Amino acid sequence: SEELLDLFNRQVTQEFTASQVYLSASIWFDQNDWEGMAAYMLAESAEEREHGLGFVDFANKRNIPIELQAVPAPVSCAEWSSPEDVWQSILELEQANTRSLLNLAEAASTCHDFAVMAFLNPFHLQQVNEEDKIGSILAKVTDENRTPGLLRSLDVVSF
Amino acid sequence: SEELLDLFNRQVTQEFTASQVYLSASIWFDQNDWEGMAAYMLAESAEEREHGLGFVDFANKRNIPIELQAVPAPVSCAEWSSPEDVWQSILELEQANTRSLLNLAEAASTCHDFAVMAFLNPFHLQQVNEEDKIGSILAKVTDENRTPGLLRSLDVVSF
Amino acid sequence: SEELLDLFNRQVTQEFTASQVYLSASIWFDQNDWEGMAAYMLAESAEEREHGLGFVDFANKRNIPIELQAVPAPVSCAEWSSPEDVWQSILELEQANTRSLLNLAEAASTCHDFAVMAFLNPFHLQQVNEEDKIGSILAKVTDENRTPGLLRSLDVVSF
Amino acid sequence: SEELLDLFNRQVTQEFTASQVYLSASIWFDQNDWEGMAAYMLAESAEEREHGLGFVDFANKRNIPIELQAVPAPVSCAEWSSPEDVWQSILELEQANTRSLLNLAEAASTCHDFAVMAFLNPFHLQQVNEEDKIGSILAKVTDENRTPGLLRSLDVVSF
Amino acid sequence: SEELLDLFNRQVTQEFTASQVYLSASIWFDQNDWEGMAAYMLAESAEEREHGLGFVDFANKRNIPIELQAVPAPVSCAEWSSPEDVWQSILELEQANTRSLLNLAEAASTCHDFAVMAFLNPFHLQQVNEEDKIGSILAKVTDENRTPGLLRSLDVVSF
Ligand SMILES: [Fe+3]
Ligand SMILES: [Fe+3]
Ligand SMILES: [Fe+3]
Ligand SMILES: [Fe+3]
Ligand SMILES: [Fe+3]
Ligand SMILES: [Fe+3]
Ligand SMILES: [Fe+3]
Ligand SMILES: [Fe+3]
Ligand SMILES: [Fe+3]
Ligand SMILES: [Fe+3]
Ligand SMILES: [Fe+3]
Ligand SMILES: [Fe+3]
Ligand SMILES: [Fe+3]
Ligand SMILES: [Fe+3]
Ligand SMILES: [Fe+3]
Ligand SMILES: [Fe+3]
Ligand SMILES: [Fe+3]
Ligand SMILES: [Fe+3]
Ligand SMILES: [Fe+3]
Ligand SMILES: [Fe+3]
Ligand SMILES: [Fe+3]
Ligand SMILES: [Fe+3]
Repeated sequence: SEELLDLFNRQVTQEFTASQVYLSASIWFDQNDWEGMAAYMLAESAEEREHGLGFVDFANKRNIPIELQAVPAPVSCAEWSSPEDVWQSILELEQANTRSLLNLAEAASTCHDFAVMAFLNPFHLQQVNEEDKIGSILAKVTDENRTPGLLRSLDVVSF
Repeated sequence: SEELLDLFNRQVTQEFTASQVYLSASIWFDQNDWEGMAAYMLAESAEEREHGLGFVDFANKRNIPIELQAVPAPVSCAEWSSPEDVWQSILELEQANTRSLLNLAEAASTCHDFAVMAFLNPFHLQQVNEEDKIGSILAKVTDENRTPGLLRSLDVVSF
Repeated sequence: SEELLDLFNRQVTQEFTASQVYLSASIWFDQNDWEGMAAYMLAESAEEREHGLGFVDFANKRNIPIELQAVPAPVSCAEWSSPEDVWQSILELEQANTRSLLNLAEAASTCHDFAVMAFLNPFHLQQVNEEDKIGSILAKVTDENRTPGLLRSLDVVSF
Repeated sequence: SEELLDLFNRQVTQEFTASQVYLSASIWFDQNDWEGMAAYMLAESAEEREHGLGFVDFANKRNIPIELQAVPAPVSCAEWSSPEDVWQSILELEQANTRSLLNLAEAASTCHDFAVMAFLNPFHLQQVNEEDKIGSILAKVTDENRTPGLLRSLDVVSF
Repeated sequence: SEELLDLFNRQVTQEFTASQVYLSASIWFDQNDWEGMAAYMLAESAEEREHGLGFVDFANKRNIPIELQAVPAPVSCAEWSSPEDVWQSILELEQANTRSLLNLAEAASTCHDFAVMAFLNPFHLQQVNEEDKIGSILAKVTDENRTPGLLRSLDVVSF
């Protein structure tokens, strides 16, 4: 029961952490002249914040007290050296978003908290979509970067 | 006094110079069947000329006497071999436009010429955007040009 | 600091004084059957008052105490004998508007008051446009008045 | 070859030269408060530059190497004293543009270069119309400047 | 002048011949799955035929007797192995179209046939545009085809 309140607060932190990691990915893309991939990461940064705001709102309604935690500095950017590394980190970030949502559902299920589980259902489906989409972009980015300059042409044309 | 009037006049010449350099870039791109990159240089050539006209207009209003210098012949075209060479020269050109605007601003600041400093503000911000845009284009052109033929795709598809 | 607060209040008084001088010019023109010139002077009166109101509003937001001074009777009217005299006083009123703005900016610069400096930039630019516009009307007025009756045609046709 | 290609280049220089002379006329007119005449010179300035770009564009298509030359400092502004002097230099400039075009056409005829002659036709007709329009303006300006101040109403009303 | 009436007739044959060669080119393109290049050759085939009709129409009005000649079997299809060989034959086709226009204009000039020469003028300018466009396409095709598969995206994306 305390576990439920803890996992809920951690979901908020995880959304906001994802939102900062996305922003760090747009900066890296922008600094390295991948403006289409940057615009994509920027849109994801705003979206992750909207998720965390959606959790905060539900918690206020349900009397789950939210104690906002520190949002840590993203640190992967120190090591990114190609768009491929950035997308790989983004895939790992969404895999962790999926794990924390399942931990939260598990706790809500243990507690028979039907309302929290109903709240979570659209996030579960949305995670399935997002992991698939990022997995597919990573596969494209990886295949295209096998020919010098070719990837640059995707950024420009798509995104 | 003298240094500020001089530099204001020189700014006009620098704008027309850059207009002619963009025209010469447009010619090399056309003669070499890069119509996309040519259309872009041609638009920049008109734009630099409009910058110079804006400086002449302000000088007329502020009674800064303008004397039109000769506009020098562009020199870099005899040595351009690939689009990379052209965008590099264009980057350098814009870096000189920037330094030029800084020197004029510095002379305005010493004279406490608040009107001239205010007039220059939007040009300083525009230079930031311009140097970024050209740096970004140069990085693409340099990356795509590592595969024979791939840069033609950039011109055709996206200019 | 004292200087900047005093100068900022003096700037308000200056704009209202200019508003009354323009009103005085409009009266003289009307009484002397120059209704085109009068209507121009009258739009100028309302505009100077709007400048003084913009300074008042900024001062309220920025906690600069405003103490509204008397607005002195315009005094040039008792000696105006031709439209040339009126336009000449108006040009001098605008040159005096410009210097007070520069002095205020100078005090703002010395105090590192970046907000006040930013607030002043569009007035510096507007004064440039105004002095040029009044200098140019005064040139036309002086030149057309060399033939008896001809200036009367300017008022009717183009104001 | 040789002669034709030379003259074709020189035509582009002539257009840009005229463009700078129009611009210097605009400055003179502005500084001396003839805004109506200055707007017209400024329009011609943009128009002469478009002619030169029409020539560059055709040369690119026809494989006529363009080497862009210095655009000479306009010098007639140092001696202009009144609008008649400016319009008189402008007449002379257009008479030189015309002779310049007739020379080029003469070389094309000699070379049997039918394409170049077809390209030149609308320019010959445009020059006939421009010399006529300028002569007419100069006639009006010379006539009106017989009475002090009267020319000042041409600028204000027309233009 | 038998020479003018013969060359005029030959020009009609030449346009219809070009029409067939273009059709032959679209066939090779289509058979080798270059559908966008194919559509462009087809469009040219129709417009060569229209040029031909335009000559026949003028001739009937000017009383130049037209005797329609055999339109020969296109033969370059036997040699073509890649898109480059096709575009190269198309360039030489247009160079020979230009050349026969120039012979025609020459015979017209000799006869002082002012109406014929006036009739040919837009075709001279059109030929300049065509040779340039084809030059440019062939440069792009040759460049892109330096990487296996790359030319296939030009057909898909740009035709
Ligand atoms: Fe998302
Ligand atoms: Fe999304
Ligand atoms: Fe999320
Ligand atoms: Fe997400
Ligand atoms: Fe997404
Ligand atoms: Fe620009
Ligand atoms: Fe510029
Ligand atoms: Fe620029
Ligand atoms: Fe730009
Ligand atoms: Fe005003
Ligand atoms: Fe105003
Ligand atoms: Fe004011
Ligand atoms: Fe004012
Ligand atoms: Fe005004
Ligand atoms: Fe015109
Ligand atoms: Fe011209
Ligand atoms: Fe002209
Ligand atoms: Fe004109
Ligand atoms: Fe065609
Ligand atoms: Fe044809
Ligand atoms: Fe054709
Ligand atoms: Fe075509």
